[PDB]
Amino acid sequence: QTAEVTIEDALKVVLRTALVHDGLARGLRESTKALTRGEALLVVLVSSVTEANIIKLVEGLANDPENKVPLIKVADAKQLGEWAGLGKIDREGNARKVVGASVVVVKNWGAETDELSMIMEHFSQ
Amino acid sequence: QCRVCSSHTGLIRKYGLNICRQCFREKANDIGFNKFR
Amino acid sequence: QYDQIINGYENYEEELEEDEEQNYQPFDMSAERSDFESMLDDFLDN
Amino acid sequence: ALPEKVIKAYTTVGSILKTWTHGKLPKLFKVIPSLRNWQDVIYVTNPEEWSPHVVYEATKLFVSNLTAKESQKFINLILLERFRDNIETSEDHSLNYHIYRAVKKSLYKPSAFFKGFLFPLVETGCNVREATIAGSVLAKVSVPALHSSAALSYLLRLPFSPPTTVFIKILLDKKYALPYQTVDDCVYYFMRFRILDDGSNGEDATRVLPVIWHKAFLTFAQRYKNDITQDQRDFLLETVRQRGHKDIGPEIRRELLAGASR
Amino acid sequence: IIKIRITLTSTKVKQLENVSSNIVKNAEQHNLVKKGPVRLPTKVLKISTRKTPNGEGSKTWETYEMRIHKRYIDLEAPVQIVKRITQITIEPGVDVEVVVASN
Ligand SMILES: [Zn+2]
Repeated sequence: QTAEVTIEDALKVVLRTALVHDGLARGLRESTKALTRGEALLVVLVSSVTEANIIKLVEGLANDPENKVPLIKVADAKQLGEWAGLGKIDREGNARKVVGASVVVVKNWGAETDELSMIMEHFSQ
Repeated sequence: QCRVCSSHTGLIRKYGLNICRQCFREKANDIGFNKFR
Repeated sequence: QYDQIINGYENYEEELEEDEEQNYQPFDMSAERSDFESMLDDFLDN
Repeated sequence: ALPEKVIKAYTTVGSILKTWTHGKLPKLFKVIPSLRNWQDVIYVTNPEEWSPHVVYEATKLFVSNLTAKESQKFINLILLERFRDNIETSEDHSLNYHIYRAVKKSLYKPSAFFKGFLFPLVETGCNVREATIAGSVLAKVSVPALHSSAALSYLLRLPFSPPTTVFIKILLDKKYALPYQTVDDCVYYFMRFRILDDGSNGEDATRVLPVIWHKAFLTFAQRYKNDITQDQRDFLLETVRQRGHKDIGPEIRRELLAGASR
Repeated sequence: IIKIRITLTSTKVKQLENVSSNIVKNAEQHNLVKKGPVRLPTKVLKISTRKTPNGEGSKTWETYEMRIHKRYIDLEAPVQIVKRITQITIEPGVDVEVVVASN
C-alpha cells in the first residue's frame, strides 16, 4: 500500500531502538527463516533492491500474508542497513561505514513495543 | 593437599582433617589438642 | 536503548521477582518436548 | 516432587558428571537446556559436585542453549556459586582454569553475566581476591557497548570499595561509545566524592581514595571530555581541586580543560 | 511419663561436674527417681610425634595427650521438665545428650 515518510522513519527508528534490545534478523535469509518459524513480529523490506527474484518470492507472501505475518516497506537499502547497525553508524561526532541490508525482521520489540503496535496497525489499513 | 597452605606435602589425612603436620601443629591448640606430656 | 536496560540492571532483583512471579511453571513432562522421554528411554538403555 | 525415573536417571548422570573429563557429555545432560523445567532436573545431577570440566562445558551448553533470563538463573545459581566456592575453599585461594574459562563463556551473554554473576557477587561480600579474578575475567572479554554502558552505570551507583573501582576503571578503559546518560552517571559518581561546604556530606567526601579512583577519573576525563556539559566539567574540575592526586590530579584537570561541551 | 537416659562428654572435669551436680540436685529437689551420675573411664587419647622437624640430628620421639571423661544419669519425668532442663543446662566444653528409648 501507499507508504508515507513518517511511517518509514518511525520504522527505521523502530529498527534502531529494537536493535539494542537484541531483537533483529538482518538479511534476506535470516528474515525468511524468521518468518518460517513464526518469529517475525514485523518485517521491513527495502523498496530499492535490484534483483527482484527473492522479492518476487516475498511479494507472493506479501500480497497474500498469513495471520502472523505483518510487513512494511522502507525507501533505501544502505539506510535500512544503517539503522540495523550495519550500513552506517553515524552519531553526533562519530562515523563508521559498512554495507546496507535488503530486509530486516523484528523478533523482540522491547524498547519499541507501542511503536511497532502503531506501525503494524496503521499498515492494517 | 593441606587445606591451609597449598601444600601437597605433610598431609595428616587422618580423621578427615587433612592439615599438613606444620599447619596442624599450629592449629592444634584451636582444634583441641594440647600439650600434656 | 538505555532507559530500558538500566531499569533491568539496577533493579535486577525486582525484575527477577516479577519475571519469576509471571513466568514460573511446575515440572510437567507433557509440556516439555514430547520426544523427551524418548531420550530418557534412549539414554537409560545404553 | 519429581518422578523416581528422573531421580534415579539424573542421580546416575550426577554420578557420571563427577568424574567426566573428555569425550561426549551424557545424553540426559544435553536435553536439559530444552526442558521447560531444567532447574528441578539440573539439581538432581548435583551442581556443586561436578568436575571443573563439566562446569566449563555445562556453562557453554546452557549459556548457548537457554534464554537471557535462563542464562542469568544458571550463571547465578551454579557458576557464581562454584566460582566463589573454588576461590574460598582452595588453599592459595586461586581459581581453576576450567571454571575460569566458564566465566569467560558466561560473559558471551553480558546481560546474563552482569545481572547474574557480577551484580550478585559485588552485593554479597565481594572481597579483593574474587574481584582480582572476576576483574581479570571482565578485563579479558569483549562486551557490547550497550551492556558495558549499563553495567558501568550500575557499578557507579554502587557503594565505594576498591574492587568496584577496579571494575569501573576496567569498563572505562574499554573506551566505547557511552550514551550521554552513562557519562552523566560517571560525572555524578566522580561528583559525589567532593566536599560540600554548605552542610551536606557523606563518607565519600572525606575518605582516602586509591590509585584506581584517580586512574578511572583519568581515563574518564581522557575518553569522555567532549561528552560532558560545561556545568558537569566545572563540578569535575572542582572535584579535581579538592580531591586531586599528586601526579594524576593536574592531568585529569588538564583532560577536562582540553574538552568541548555538548 | 517419660523414662530418659542422659549422657555427658567433656574434657574439662570442672564444667562436667558442675553440670552433673546441677542436674543431680535439680532432679532430686523437685522429686524424681534417678540413678546417680555414673562415671565412665577417662580415655586418654595420645598422639606420638617425632622430635625431628628438620632432618638434623638423630630420631627421638614425643607424645601429645587429651583426657576425655564421660558420665551418665538416668531419670523419669514428663516432657516439660526434660525440655526445660535441657534448655537450662546447655554449657560450653560440656556436651549433653538426651535419649528417650530404653531398648
Ligand atoms: Zn600446611
